[PDB]
Amino acid sequence: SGPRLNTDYTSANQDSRVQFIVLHYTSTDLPHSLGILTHGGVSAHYLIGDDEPATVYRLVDENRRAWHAGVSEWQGRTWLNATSIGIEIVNQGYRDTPQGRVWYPFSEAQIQALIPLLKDIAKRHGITPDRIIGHSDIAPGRKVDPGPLFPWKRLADAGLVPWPKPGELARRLAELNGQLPDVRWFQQQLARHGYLVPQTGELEKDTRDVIGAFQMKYRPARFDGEPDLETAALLLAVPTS
Amino acid sequence: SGPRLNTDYTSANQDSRVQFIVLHYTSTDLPHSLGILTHGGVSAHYLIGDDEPATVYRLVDENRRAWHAGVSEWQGRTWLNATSIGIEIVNQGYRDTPQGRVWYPFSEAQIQALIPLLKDIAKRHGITPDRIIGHSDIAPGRKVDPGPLFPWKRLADAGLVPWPKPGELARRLAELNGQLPDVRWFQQQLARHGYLVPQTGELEKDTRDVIGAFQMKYRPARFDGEPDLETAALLLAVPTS
Ligand SMILES: CO[C@@H]1O[C@H](CO)[C@@H](O[C@@H]2O[C@H](CO)[C@@H](O[C@@H]3O[C@H](CO)[C@@H](O[C@@H]4O[C@H](CO)[C@@H](O)[C@H](O)[C@H]4NC(C)=O)[C@H](O[C@H](C)C(=O)O)[C@H]3NC(C)=O)[C@H](O)[C@H]2NC(C)=O)[C@H](O[C@H](C)C(=O)O)[C@H]1NC(C)=O
Ligand SMILES: [Zn+2]
Ligand SMILES: [Zn+2]
Repeated sequence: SGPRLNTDYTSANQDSRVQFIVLHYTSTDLPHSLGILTHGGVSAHYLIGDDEPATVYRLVDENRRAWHAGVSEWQGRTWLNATSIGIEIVNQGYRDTPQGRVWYPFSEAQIQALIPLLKDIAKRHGITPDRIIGHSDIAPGRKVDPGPLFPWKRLADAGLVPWPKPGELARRLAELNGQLPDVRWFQQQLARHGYLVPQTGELEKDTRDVIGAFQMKYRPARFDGEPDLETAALLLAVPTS
Repeated sequence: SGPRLNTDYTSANQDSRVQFIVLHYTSTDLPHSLGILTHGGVSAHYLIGDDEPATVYRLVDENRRAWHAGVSEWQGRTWLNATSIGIEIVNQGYRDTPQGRVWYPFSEAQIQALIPLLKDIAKRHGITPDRIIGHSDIAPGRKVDPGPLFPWKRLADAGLVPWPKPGELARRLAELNGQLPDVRWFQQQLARHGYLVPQTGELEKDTRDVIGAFQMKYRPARFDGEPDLETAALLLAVPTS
């Protein structure tokens, strides 16, 4: 097109533009999700339906930019849309009780659809486990999906995401000696894991949101964002894979 | 067990992964540039030769990631490789002589090859003028290409990069009244233009590198990074997108 172009040669120094995979849930049923993701203000490359077997919809090819992430950061990479593949999952989200928050679990059909997909996408694009991540991770104070009911442990089992090895955990809390590290330490470990986090040494929402997000992934029994001893053990036992 | 893909539906809410175009020079001749950019561990999507007419080489599809930018930021977007198209130009960069530093000018053949290319790339990817930028911009003080001899004015004339209108400068100097703004102000205007810059009121190399980079683009007669009145006029007269 236009001036004298030469296409004889091809660089060996070549790569995928896609570095991350961001997991989501839709907060809507399958019919509404299709509309929103095709003609809403938002989009994802894939949409995993509810049925058995769970049907996966390619709505945007992995070559173009889907609008799923918004304002985002992971491992210092900002605005992840352009550098990522978004995967939405039809799931109803959460509800509020007076004693905290409850969530709809994911159908098993959708999980067994999700794993093969992630393996295939990760292989083609050479994406590592530490870059297959949730929306709650890339925007901790703003997002919370796919939530504490996402079976990361299953993805870990398929080798798709980081997870501590047996008794790595138990060894790490043995090292801590019962002494809880200070906020600044937690902030260091979180940034090291890839999270955007304040380095102040203070525990404001911003720092609490981020610790809360990490807890949701690896210790969803509680994720109030309150510095715990177990959380510290995870911050050391969890791989950077 | 497993999924199956449905591609019946396709989202209207998608665009290009490529948001920026980064300009470079090679600091070496055409034969060596071809080797380096195809088998050197640095790459660019395009290479504009020094022949006449200038031959443009596609070495990496605009679909894949070329390794040209490295550690980078523009308008808060970090690590630009994955989100950008790199264009190298055969040009010896600079040389360090007994009579100062000398920069090699660009052949006019390569400029007339460059413009059509940039128009074509910008059209297909919907990239705005403020996102067609030099390497010196995305890493001030670490990088300095394509240098003060790059005719941004010509690109401005083709509508490819931001540039002040005929009466704009002169009107901006008139507003300034001869009173030079403080470092903090310059730092505010630079960050506003997309540069990674300190906000600390200090005039260290870090802040000086960035103002120097801006001077190189819009006022290359001098780019010491020293706050100018003329520079301030540019920081106001120059379009921001
Ligand atoms: C228009 O499209 C839809 O809207 C949004 C996109 O524009 C988007 O909604 C966003 O949804 C998320 C989760 O669904 C929601 O999350 C809340 O944000 C903060 C940060 O997590 C929470 O703060 C927690 O506070 C408590 C108490 O201290 C702690 O226990 C916890 O540690 C804190 N932080 C954590 C966990 O990280 C907040 O809880 C507050 C306190 C509250 O309930 O009052 C979060 N909720 C939960 C359940 O924890 C967020 O507010 C919301 N806002 C945005 C993005 O700005 C929808 O999501 C996607 C795109 C999708 O589902 O497709 C959009 N789409 C749909 C279909 O709804
Ligand atoms: Zn989401
Ligand atoms: Zn360069």
